[PDB]
Amino acid sequence: GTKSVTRPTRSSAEITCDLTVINAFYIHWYLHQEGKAPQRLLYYDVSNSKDVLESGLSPGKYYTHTPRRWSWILILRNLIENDSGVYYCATWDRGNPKTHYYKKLFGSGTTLVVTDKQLDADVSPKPTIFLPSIAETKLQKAGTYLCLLEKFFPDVIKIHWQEKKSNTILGSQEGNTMKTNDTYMKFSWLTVPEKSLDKEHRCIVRHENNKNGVDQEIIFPP
Amino acid sequence: GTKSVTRPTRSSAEITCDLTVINAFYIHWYLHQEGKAPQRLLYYDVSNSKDVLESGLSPGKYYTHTPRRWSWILILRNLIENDSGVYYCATWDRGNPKTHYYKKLFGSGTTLVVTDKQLDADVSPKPTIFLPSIAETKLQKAGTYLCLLEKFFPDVIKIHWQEKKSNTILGSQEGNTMKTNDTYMKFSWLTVPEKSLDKEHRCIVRHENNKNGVDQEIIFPP
Amino acid sequence: QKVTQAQSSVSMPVRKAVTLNCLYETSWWSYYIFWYKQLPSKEMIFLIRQGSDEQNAKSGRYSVNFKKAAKSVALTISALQLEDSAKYFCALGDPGGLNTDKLIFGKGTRVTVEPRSQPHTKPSVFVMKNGTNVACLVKEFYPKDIRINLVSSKKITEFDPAIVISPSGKYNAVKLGKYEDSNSVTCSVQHDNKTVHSTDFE
Amino acid sequence: QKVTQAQSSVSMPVRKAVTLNCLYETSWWSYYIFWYKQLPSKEMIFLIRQGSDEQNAKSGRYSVNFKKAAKSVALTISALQLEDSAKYFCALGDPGGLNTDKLIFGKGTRVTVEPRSQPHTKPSVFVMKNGTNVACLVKEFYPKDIRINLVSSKKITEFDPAIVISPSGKYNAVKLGKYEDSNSVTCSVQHDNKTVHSTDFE
Amino acid sequence: QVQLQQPGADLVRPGTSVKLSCKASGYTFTSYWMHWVQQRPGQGLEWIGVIDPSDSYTNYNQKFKGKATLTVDTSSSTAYMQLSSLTSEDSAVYYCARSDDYDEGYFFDQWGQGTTLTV
Amino acid sequence: QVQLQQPGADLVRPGTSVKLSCKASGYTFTSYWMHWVQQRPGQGLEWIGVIDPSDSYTNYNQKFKGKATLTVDTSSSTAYMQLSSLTSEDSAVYYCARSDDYDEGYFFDQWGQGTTLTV
Amino acid sequence: DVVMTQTPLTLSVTVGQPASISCKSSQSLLHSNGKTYLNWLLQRPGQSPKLLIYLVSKVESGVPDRFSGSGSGTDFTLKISRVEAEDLGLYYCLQVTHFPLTFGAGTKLELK
Amino acid sequence: DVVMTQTPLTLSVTVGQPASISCKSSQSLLHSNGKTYLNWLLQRPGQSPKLLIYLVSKVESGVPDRFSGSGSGTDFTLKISRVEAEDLGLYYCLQVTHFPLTFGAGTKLELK
Ligand SMILES: *[C@@H]1O[C@H](CO)[C@@H](O[C@@H]2O[C@H](CO)[C@@H](O)[C@H](O)[C@H]2NC(C)=O)[C@H](O)[C@H]1NC(C)=O
Ligand SMILES: *[C@@H]1O[C@H](CO)[C@@H](O[C@@H]2O[C@H](CO)[C@@H](O)[C@H](O)[C@H]2NC(C)=O)[C@H](O)[C@H]1NC(C)=O
Ligand SMILES: *[C@@H]1O[C@H](CO)[C@@H](O)[C@H](O)[C@H]1NC(C)=O
Ligand SMILES: *[C@@H]1O[C@H](CO)[C@@H](O)[C@H](O)[C@H]1NC(C)=O
Ligand SMILES: *[C@@H]1O[C@H](CO)[C@@H](O)[C@H](O)[C@H]1NC(C)=O
Ligand SMILES: *[C@@H]1O[C@H](CO)[C@@H](O)[C@H](O)[C@H]1NC(C)=O
Repeated sequence: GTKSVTRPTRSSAEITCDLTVINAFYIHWYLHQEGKAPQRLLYYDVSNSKDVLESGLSPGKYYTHTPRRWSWILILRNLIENDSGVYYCATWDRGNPKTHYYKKLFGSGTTLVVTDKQLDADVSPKPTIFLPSIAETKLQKAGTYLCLLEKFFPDVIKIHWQEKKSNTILGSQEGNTMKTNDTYMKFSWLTVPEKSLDKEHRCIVRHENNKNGVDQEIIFPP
Repeated sequence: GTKSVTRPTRSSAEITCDLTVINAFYIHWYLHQEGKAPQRLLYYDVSNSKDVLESGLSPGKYYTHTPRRWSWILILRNLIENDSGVYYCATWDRGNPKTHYYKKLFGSGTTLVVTDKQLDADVSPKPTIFLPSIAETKLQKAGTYLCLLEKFFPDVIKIHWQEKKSNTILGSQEGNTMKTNDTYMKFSWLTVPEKSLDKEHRCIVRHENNKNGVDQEIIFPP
Repeated sequence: QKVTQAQSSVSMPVRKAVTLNCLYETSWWSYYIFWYKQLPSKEMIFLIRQGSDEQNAKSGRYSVNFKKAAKSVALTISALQLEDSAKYFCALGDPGGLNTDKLIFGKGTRVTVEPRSQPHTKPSVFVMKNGTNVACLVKEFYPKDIRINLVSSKKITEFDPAIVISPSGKYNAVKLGKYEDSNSVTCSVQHDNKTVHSTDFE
Repeated sequence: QKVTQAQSSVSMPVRKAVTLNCLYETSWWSYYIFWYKQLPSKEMIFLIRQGSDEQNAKSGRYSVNFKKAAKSVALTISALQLEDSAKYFCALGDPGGLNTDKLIFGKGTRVTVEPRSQPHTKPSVFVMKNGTNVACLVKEFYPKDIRINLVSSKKITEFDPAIVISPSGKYNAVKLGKYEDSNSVTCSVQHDNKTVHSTDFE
Repeated sequence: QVQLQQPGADLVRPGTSVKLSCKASGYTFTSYWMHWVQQRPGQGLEWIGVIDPSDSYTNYNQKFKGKATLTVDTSSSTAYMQLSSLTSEDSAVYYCARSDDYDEGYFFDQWGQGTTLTV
Repeated sequence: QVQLQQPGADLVRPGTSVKLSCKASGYTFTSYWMHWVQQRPGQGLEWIGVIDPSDSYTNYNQKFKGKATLTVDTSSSTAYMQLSSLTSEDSAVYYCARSDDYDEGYFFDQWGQGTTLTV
Repeated sequence: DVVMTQTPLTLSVTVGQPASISCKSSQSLLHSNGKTYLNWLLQRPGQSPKLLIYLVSKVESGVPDRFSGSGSGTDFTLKISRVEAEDLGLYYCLQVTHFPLTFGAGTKLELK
Repeated sequence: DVVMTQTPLTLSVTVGQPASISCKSSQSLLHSNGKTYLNWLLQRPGQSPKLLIYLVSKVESGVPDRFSGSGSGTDFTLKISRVEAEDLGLYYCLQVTHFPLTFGAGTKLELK
C-alpha cells in the first residue's frame, strides 16, 4: 500500500491512513525525514473529534479529515521544502488475552515530496528494455532479461516481474536508484532457466506519476 | 449543480464550492437555514491559506480544504441537528471597465441535512407511474402522463421530463413535496398534444440517495 | 447593522407591478444595498445594487426607491413574468473597497405571480389509476376556489390536492389518494357553484 | 527522554548473529523499550518489546540484553536470513496505560547481510544492448572486489556498477553505459587478479 | 385619436389559408387586449378569440379552435389571424375590437371597419 | 562420538535414478557442511558437491551439475543425493564428509564408510 | 355553456315611446371578482357596431341620456326613454364573465 | 580452472628414511579471507580416507608427529621424517580456496 505524493510549494497535500482498525480511540501521526529519527507530529481523538498538536507547532497547518467511518486523512497546508519525508498513521492496541499492550500498530507509510512543480515536465517512467544475449544461453543455458526505466522524478518506484499471470512472481535482483540530472533512473533484471523462455514476462512498474494513473506493463519477447 | 448531503450526528460532512472563478483572493461561506436570514460563517484567505471565523464560533469545527488549484471544500466536524441548512460559496469580484464592484458572485448552494442516520433504511425514490386516461384523449385530444415518486427521505429532488432525448425538454407542472411519516413523496405530470404520443417519455429524477449514485430514468409507454 | 423585511408573502397578477419593502439600521457613512433572488432551486442571483451616494438606479424591470434620509429602500418589479415566483432577499453591504466585507441579509419575502384576472372556465375532470393509487385530474379552471372530492368506500390515505398554474394561463389541479377499489372511485368538482363529475365526458 | 543509536551501518554474514546497541536517557520510573524494523519499502514492523520490570525477554530469533541499571539495551539477532537487510529503530515508550503516550525513536542503524564466507568463483561475463545503451553483466563471483571496464571510444555517459546478492548465494553485477558504437564495445573484468573478457565465451 | 382599421375586403378560393390584419394606432397598443369577432351575413355576432399582445396570450372559441390562429407583431403594432381549411361556410365579416384590463371595467372601446371575407 | 555411516553397497540397473543417504550422529548436524565426493575404481577422489543444512545451500561440480541433486532432512539429520541418467561410467565409491565454517579453518573432519554404487 | 336569450327579438316602436329590451342568461353573471359584466351593443346597419352600455348600469361617453340599463341575477334590461330615428338597428346583450363570450340572439328595432 | 599436480606420484621408500611429496597449483591458493587452504589427505587402501594435514601447516589430532607440511605461493610439500609400515597408501593434496574443489593426482607410497 506504499505510495508517494508530490506537491508544489504553498499547495495542500493529502496523506491517507492505511490502517483498517475498528473502534479506535486515538490516531497518531509520525513524520520520518531522511537521516533523522521518526517523530510524532499530532494525534487525533475520535471520541471528541479533535486533533492535538505537539508543542512547538503552528496551529492551522495540519488536519485529520475523516471522510467516512474508520477512515482518516491528514491534510497539510502551506507546503514548503521541509515538509517532505514519510508519514505513518499509527495507533496503540487495547486489550489482549494476556494484557501485554505489546505493540503500536503502524501504517504502510506514504512518502511526500515537495518541489517547485512549476517547471516540471512529464516525468513518467520511460522503459527501454533489453533482450537476452544469445551467447549467454549458448553455454549457461539461461536468459537474463533487463527492464530499464529512466527519466522519472518521484524516486518511489516498485518494479516486480510477474511473467504472464500475476500468480507467477519471480525473484528479480534490482539496482539502486541513480540520479541523472534532476530526474532518476533504475534498472532490474531476471534470470530464467531453459523452461521459462517459452513464455512472456512483464516488469510491472508501479509509480505515482505513471501515465493513466495506473501501473505500467511491459511485455517481453519469448 | 444543486445537491444535498445527508450525514449522521458526530460525523463529518463535505460541501463543494461550485464557483469556477480564477485568481480569487477570498472565499466566503454563507449558511441559510429555514425561516432565517442568510449569515456568513467564515472566509478563507487563499493568499496566506488561512480561514477566519466570525466572532462567536468555536474553533476546530470548520475548515476550507483546497484539494486542487481553484477548488474549495468546506469540512464540518461534530455534526448536530442545528448544522442543517443550505451552504453557499461566495466571492466578491475585483475590477471592471467601469469600477462598479457591482455584485458578489454566489455559488449554486448545497443542502445539508443532519439526521440520526442509524435507523435509516433504503430511502431511494420508488416510482409508481400512471398511464393516460383514454377518455381524456377521446375528446380533449391529448395525453397527461403522471410520474409518481414516493418514500424518499432527502426532499431535495429534481424531476424533469426529457421525452426520448435530452434535447427535448418539456415543461411539466409539479406538485409540492408531501411528507408521509418520516419520508417524503412527490408527483409530476406532463400534457402532450396529439403529435407526441408516438414517442416515449422519461421523468429523469435526480436525487442524492438514488440507487447506483446516478439519476434514475423511467421509460413511459407511447 | 440590522436589516428587516416586513412582508412575509406577496401575490401579484402577471404583467402588473409589485413593491417589496426593506427596513434597515446602519452606522457607517457610505454603504451599499443589494437585492438577491433565490429560485426554488436554491440559486442566489444578483438583481440590483443601489449606490448610497447615487440617484435611484434602474436596471431592467427592477427599480429601487431610495432616499438618503429615508433609511428604507423598496424594490419595484414591473411587468411581472411567471418565473418571478421566488424568494427576495434584501442585503446591506459595508463599503466594498475591502474584500473581507460581508453582506447582511434580511429574512426575505416571497413573491408569487398568479394568472391575470380572467373570465371563469369550466374545468375538465379525468381519472387515472395504476394500482391502488388513484389520481383525479382537473384542467383549465381560472377561479382557484375548487373542492375535489373522491367518492369511494375504503379510503386508506388521502393527500391534499396540488393546484398549479398552467402554460395556458389557467389552473391545473391533481389529487392523489389510496383506494382498495381502484375502479369504483368517482370524482366530483364543486367549482363556481357548478358540479362536474368524471363520467360526464366518458 | 532521548534515545541515540551509536552504529550507522552494520554488515554480517548469513547464519551468523549480530548485535545492535541502543543508548537512552529517561526520567520515569517504569518505561518500555520497543524495536522496530523498516524494510526498503518503508513498512515499520514490530520486532520485540522488553518489560522494564521483567527479565530479558526472547521472541523468536530476536533477544534483548537489558539490565535495569545499565540504561542501555542491545538487540541480538541470531541466524540472520537474507531478508533482514533493513533499518532498525530503537524506541523508548512511556507507560502504556494511557493512549496519548508516544514512542521516541533513535536515528536507527542499518543492517546488511552479505553471503557467507565462500570460496572464490570465476564470474561469467556477457553483454546486452538495445539502442545506444550497453549493459555489461557479470555473474556468480563471490569476492566483492571487482572492476568492470567497458572499452569503447565514444563514452557519452557512465553509471556506477550495481552489485547485488543472488539467490544462488553469490554476487551479480550489472554496469550500464551510453555508447554511440553499440556493437564496438568490449567488457573486461579484473576479478581476483584474473582477467575475463566478454568474447571468451562466444 | 384611437383608430383601428382593417382591409376593406378579400376574395380567396376555397381550401386556401388566409391572413387578416388589424392595424391599430393612437393608443398604448400593449395595455389593451385585441378581440376578433365574426359576423355571418344576416346573423348576430360570434366571438372568435382574444389575444393579449404584452404576453401574447391567446384564447380561442371552442368551435373555431384550430381553424383560427391569432398572432401579434408588437414592433409594427399589428394583430393577425390565420384562417385554415377555408370552406363555403367560412365567409363572413370579421372585426377587431379593443378591450380593457377586466379588473376596472371591461368593454369594447372601439371597432374597425371589418373585412368581408368571401370564398 | 561423531559418526557418519552410509549404506554398504547398492546394485541398480542402468537408466534408473538412485538415492544415496548419509546418516550423521553425535554432533551439531546444522553447524557443519556436508561434502559428497566420488572415487572411481583405480583413480583419485573427485569432488561431487556440498550442501549446507541450515540454509540448505547447495553447490555442485560443473561436470556433475544436474546429474546429482543434494537434499537434507534436518528433522532426521540425513543428507541424500539423487543420481539421474545412470550409465556404465556412473559406478564408483561415493563418500560423505563433514566440513567447517571456512572462516576458522576448513577441513574434512570425518568420513563415512561410503557406498560402492554399481550399475 | 353560457347562452343568452333576448325576449322580444324585434321591436317596431314609434318615435317618442319608451321601450324595454330584456335578455336572460342560463347562469349568473356575477363574477367572483366582484362585478357583473353585460355589454349592450348597438349595430347600425352598414357600419361597425358601437358600444352603448357597459357594466350593466354605466353608459359609454358620447351616447345620449335616453339609453339606460338595469337588472341583476340572471335577467337584465335595456331601456330607451325616448326613441328617435338614430336608434334603429340591432341590439346585442353580450356576456363576458364566462370565457366562451356568448353573444345574444339580436333585437331588431323598427318603426310603425 | 584450478588443477593440482603432484610431482613424484609414486614413492617406494624404505623404513626410517624421511621423504617429501610436493604438489603445485596453477593459481595461488591465498584466499582473500587471509588464509591458504591445502589439505593433505591419506587414503589407506580398503578403508575411508583420513585427514592428515589441514591449513598447510597444522596437523589433525591423533596423528603422529612425523608428518609435517610446508610451502606457500603455488607450491607445497608434505614431509615424513620417519616412514613406518602404517604410512603406506595414497596421498592427496586438496585445494578448497576455489569452488571446483579440485583434487590431486594421487601419490602412492610403497616400500623397497
Ligand atoms: C528495445 O527497446 C524498444 C523500445 O521499448 C522495444 O520496442 C518495443 O517492442 C515491444 C515488443 O513487444 C513493443 O510492444 C513496444 O511497443 C516497443 N516499444 C517501442 C517501439 O517504443 C524493443 O523490443 C527492444 N528490443 C529488444 C527487446 O530486443
Ligand atoms: C404501473 O406502474 C408499474 C410499476 O412501475 C409499471 O410497470 C413498469 O412498466 C415498465 C414499462 O416499460 C417496465 O419497464 C417497468 O419495469 C415496470 N416496473 C415494475 C414492474 O415495477 C406499469 O407500467 C404502470 N402502468 C402503466 C404505466 O399503465
Ligand atoms: C544534464 O543535462 C545537460 C543538458 O545540457 C547535460 O549537459 C549534462 O551532462 C547532464 N548531466 C547529467 C549528470 O546527466
Ligand atoms: C405511518 O405508518 C404507520 C405504520 O403503523 C401507520 O399506522 C400510519 O398511519 C402512517 N402515518 C402516515 C402519516 O402515513
Ligand atoms: C348555484 O347553486 C344552487 C344550488 O342550490 C342552484 O340553485 C343555483 O341555480 C346555482 N346557480 C348557478 C348560476 O349555477
Ligand atoms: C596475478 O597477476 C599477475 C599480473 O602480473 C601475474 O603475474 C600473476 O601470475 C597472477 N597470479 C595469479 C595467481 O593469477
